[PDB]
Amino acid sequence: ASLPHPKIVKKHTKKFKRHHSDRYHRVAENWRKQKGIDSVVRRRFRGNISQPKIGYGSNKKTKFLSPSGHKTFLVANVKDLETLTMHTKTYAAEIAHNISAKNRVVILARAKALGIKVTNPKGRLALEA
Amino acid sequence: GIDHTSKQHKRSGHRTAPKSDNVYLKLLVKLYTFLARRTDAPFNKVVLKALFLSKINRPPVSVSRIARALKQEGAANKTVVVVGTVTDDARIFEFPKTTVAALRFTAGARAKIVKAGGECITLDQLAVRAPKGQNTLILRGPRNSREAVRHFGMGPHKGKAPRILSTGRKFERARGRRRSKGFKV
Amino acid sequence: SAQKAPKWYPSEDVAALKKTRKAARPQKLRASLVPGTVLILLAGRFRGKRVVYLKHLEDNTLLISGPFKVNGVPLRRVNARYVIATSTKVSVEGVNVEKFNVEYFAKEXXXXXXXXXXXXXXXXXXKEIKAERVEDQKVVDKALIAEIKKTPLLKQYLSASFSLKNGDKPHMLKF
RNA sequence: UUGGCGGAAAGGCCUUGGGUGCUUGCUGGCGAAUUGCAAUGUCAUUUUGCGUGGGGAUAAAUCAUUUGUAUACGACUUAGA
RNA sequence: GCCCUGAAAAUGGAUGGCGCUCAAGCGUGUUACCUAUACUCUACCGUCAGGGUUGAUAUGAUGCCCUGACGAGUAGGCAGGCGUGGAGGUCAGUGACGAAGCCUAGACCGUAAGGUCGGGUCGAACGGCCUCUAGUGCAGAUCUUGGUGGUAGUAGCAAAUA
RNA sequence: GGAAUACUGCCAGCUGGGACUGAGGACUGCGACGUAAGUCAAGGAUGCUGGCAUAAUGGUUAUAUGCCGCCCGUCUUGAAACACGGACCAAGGAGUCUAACGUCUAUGCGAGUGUUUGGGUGUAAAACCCAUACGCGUAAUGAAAGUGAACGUAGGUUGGGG
RNA sequence: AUAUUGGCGAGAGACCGAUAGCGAACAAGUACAGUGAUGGAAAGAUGAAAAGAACUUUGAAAAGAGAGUGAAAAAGUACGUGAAAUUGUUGAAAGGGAAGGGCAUUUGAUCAGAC
Ligand SMILES: [Mg+2]
Ligand SMILES: [Mg+2]
Ligand SMILES: [Mg+2]
Ligand SMILES: [Mg+2]
Ligand SMILES: [Mg+2]
Ligand SMILES: [Mg+2]
Ligand SMILES: [Mg+2]
Ligand SMILES: [Mg+2]
Ligand SMILES: [Mg+2]
Ligand SMILES: [Mg+2]
Ligand SMILES: [Mg+2]
Ligand SMILES: [Mg+2]
Ligand SMILES: [Mg+2]
Ligand SMILES: [Mg+2]
Ligand SMILES: [Mg+2]
Ligand SMILES: [Mg+2]
Ligand SMILES: [Mg+2]
Ligand SMILES: [Mg+2]
Ligand SMILES: [Mg+2]
Ligand SMILES: [Mg+2]
Ligand SMILES: [Mg+2]
Ligand SMILES: [Mg+2]
Ligand SMILES: [Mg+2]
Ligand SMILES: [Mg+2]
Ligand SMILES: [Mg+2]
Ligand SMILES: [Mg+2]
Ligand SMILES: [Mg+2]
Ligand SMILES: [Mg+2]
Ligand SMILES: [Mg+2]
Ligand SMILES: [Mg+2]
Ligand SMILES: [Mg+2]
Ligand SMILES: [Mg+2]
Ligand SMILES: [Mg+2]
Ligand SMILES: [Mg+2]
Ligand SMILES: [Mg+2]
Ligand SMILES: [Mg+2]
Ligand SMILES: [Mg+2]
Ligand SMILES: [Mg+2]
Ligand SMILES: [Mg+2]
Ligand SMILES: [Mg+2]
Ligand SMILES: [Mg+2]
Ligand SMILES: [Mg+2]
Ligand SMILES: [Mg+2]
Ligand SMILES: [Mg+2]
Ligand SMILES: [Mg+2]
Repeated sequence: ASLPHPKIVKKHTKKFKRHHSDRYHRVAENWRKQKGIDSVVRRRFRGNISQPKIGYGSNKKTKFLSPSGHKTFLVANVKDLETLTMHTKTYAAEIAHNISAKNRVVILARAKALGIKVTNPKGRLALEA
Repeated sequence: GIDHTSKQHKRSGHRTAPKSDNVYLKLLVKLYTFLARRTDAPFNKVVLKALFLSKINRPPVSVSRIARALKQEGAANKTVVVVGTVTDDARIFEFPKTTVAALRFTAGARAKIVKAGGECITLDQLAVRAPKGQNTLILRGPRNSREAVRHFGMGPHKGKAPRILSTGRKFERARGRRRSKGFKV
Repeated sequence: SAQKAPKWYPSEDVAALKKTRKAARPQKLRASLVPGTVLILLAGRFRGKRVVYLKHLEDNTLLISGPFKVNGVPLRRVNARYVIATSTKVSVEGVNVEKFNVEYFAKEXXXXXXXXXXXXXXXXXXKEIKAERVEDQKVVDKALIAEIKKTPLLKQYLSASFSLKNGDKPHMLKF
């Protein structure tokens, strides 16, 4: 349903949790660079956790691409959906989390007419089911 | 690894584009940057570097400093380009005719040059007449005359000017400025 | 807008590929293989059986008989690398072989609606054979079999399957 | 099935005698395909639950009660149809 | 030269251990072999440098494209970014057909700051973008206030006769 | 007297096996083989064929196994320390505002410049308009009384972009 | 014409939004402590409306179970939403002197893309 594109290699798939985020509960899982002077993470000792850094950068050809080979462009309503009409082999409409069950059947039904990939096709609309 | 014989990734000291957001200014660049490419004309390169400068390095060029340069032998009919502002001077009297293309003219300065039967041109009307920059005299203002630099390299026996708020005889005229009190500088 | 509409979008035109320089040359077989040589099938259904090498097909495969009336292996295709060639030999001279090409061995076209419907529902749906193949199997064999009765023990040999015993170190054994 | 031998952890090793299947020692007649050009292309041995059919046997322990050769408490040691 | 005597320290004990005696010891020599984030080659990320191109000819000129080199880092400097309370503008933006909040070893995007969808709960308001403004981001301060554990069904509940 | 072989070196000599990679995306170039049209291993992978389409590959997650991995913050030449703080969790929590100034950048005007003390007006703390002053600048130098910047095309010499 | 953190009366705000903002959004200079001078808190939110659970049954009774009100009782005067520590039950997993992490795969669980 997309342009051909090179094969996508993520090149690092672990999530980079913060050091000690597991041990203490007060320490959240979002990444943070250890700034400490003694730190064994900051100093990169063998067998400690990886740090994020620009070398893990993703290929510019495939960046922001979903597995389907699409970019996902967030869509709040029917008149938004119609900005994508040309790029239908490129961008794939996502429907904004807060849209009502009633307006979604109208988005979906109108995006079927345009041949646009919808990435969350079963919303509250299968919740009518 | 390598032995580096010089600092790595070190970016050239030079302004690659005007730090101003003036739309019209960036247009001018768009013009000359294209000329610097597609003609040889060392002149155009000079102008492009000129557009980029900070205001401190585009000091005003007087009208009288233009008059002076037109009196250089064989220069009469050359058109004088100033990237920066041209300003008025009340001190000269009899002013030549010619043409002056600049970034900016103050009102008096413009009235001075047109009343002499001359002409005031912008940088682009300058490129239409002289794409190569044929027969043109580039001028620069006296950028070391700027006040601030009286203070530079301040130090003993340097003959430079102390940074100071207010001047009278009670301010830094006493000990170390004359041999009667201590030493002299 | 849920999300601000982007300033570019790329062009959906899919570019053609560059003119590639690769020519398909004739495949060159290793020295050991010559028509009439006896082969040892190293995998597949008939893996382990010893068989007789007839022709070299266009698709780089090997035409094979074995022949069927002996060890029960039919005419067939075999990939050249899945074989061990022995040093022993039979004359393939009096054998036709000029008929069989890649098209001859073409599988019947499989339908995506029928191979789901007839395979899942009927697991007792039974195989059959084209009357042709079974006759052109005969022809090959009557020339081959007549040749296999020349040398002593050969007939027993082909029927008997091959395998490695203890102490057998394949980097040694000559075949 | 007849006997023997094996206590080092013997749980196996020989032997008599008949019954029964195979026998490529040799000579034959049939069958094999399509698993489509390879995909381990599954065969082994461990427990445990139910199921059919037969042989087999038909108890204890703890608490509670109780002794004091015992005992912080459990534990130990006794007695009770 | 090797080996032995010379040669004695406190918990049990250290060629790292096991153990090795034409060695698995010492001296020497010859090859084969194992292995680093080093070197070579290729891919991708970023930075810097040098360079090409809107000439009429759709959607970024701070853009697209080409070639090369490089990449450790505390104190520290600069740059591009993500996040929060409010403000001007704008999507005639989202919303009782469920807004925000919380929950989720369910999914996707980003090197990451974080962003996005799905499900459950819930019941009234809230977001994207261009800009403005700050009482704007927490793991620590014997930090401050509130809440709750382990300790632990433990220490204990034994003066004054019953 | 006549050769051979080893050793060291060269071949723009010939051939078999093996593993990893397949970036790029019309054509432009350098070549090669050719009598010729053309073909090619010559500025980066294509051709043939099979199974499955369905939890199979891949993702996440729990776990096992090999190998590695001391507890964070901090002062310190040196911290896993038998140095200090830290039981646990939530909310709060620390380079701010102002007067005067320096360098730099941006914008306005430019020998001038600054409306907003005050006056006028107003859709009313906004916005719009303005007189005279005053500040800083256009002249220095002396403790001061005091004097006050063209012999020359505002000079000569050496470089110096254009 | 100038002053004005007091008193009375009005009008506002790029201010705070219940650990903030005055100490005090509530019976706050209250309760409470101290001989005294003084010191000085915590504490807002059921629902549109109490419609605040008649009646049956079990228990000595609080209550429980039904019943009913209500859009909702996953709003029951312990009351909007209801996080975390911490805790109970069920489920899944592992466990020879800690647990936790990194690299890689097996086993189990689980899930997107697919067209
Ligand atoms: Mg990721
Ligand atoms: Mg250190
Ligand atoms: Mg390097
Ligand atoms: Mg000794
Ligand atoms: Mg030892
Ligand atoms: Mg020793
Ligand atoms: Mg050693
Ligand atoms: Mg050793
Ligand atoms: Mg040695
Ligand atoms: Mg560049
Ligand atoms: Mg660095
Ligand atoms: Mg946001
Ligand atoms: Mg605020
Ligand atoms: Mg919601
Ligand atoms: Mg959780
Ligand atoms: Mg703060
Ligand atoms: Mg906080
Ligand atoms: Mg905290
Ligand atoms: Mg810290
Ligand atoms: Mg504390
Ligand atoms: Mg306690
Ligand atoms: Mg007790
Ligand atoms: Mg008591
Ligand atoms: Mg006591
Ligand atoms: Mg007593
Ligand atoms: Mg040699
Ligand atoms: Mg490719
Ligand atoms: Mg030719
Ligand atoms: Mg797998
Ligand atoms: Mg270790
Ligand atoms: Mg010290
Ligand atoms: Mg430390
Ligand atoms: Mg110590
Ligand atoms: Mg200290
Ligand atoms: Mg402590
Ligand atoms: Mg006042
Ligand atoms: Mg308060
Ligand atoms: Mg007192
Ligand atoms: Mg409440
Ligand atoms: Mg109410
Ligand atoms: Mg509700
Ligand atoms: Mg409660
Ligand atoms: Mg209450
Ligand atoms: Mg509640
Ligand atoms: Mg919890």
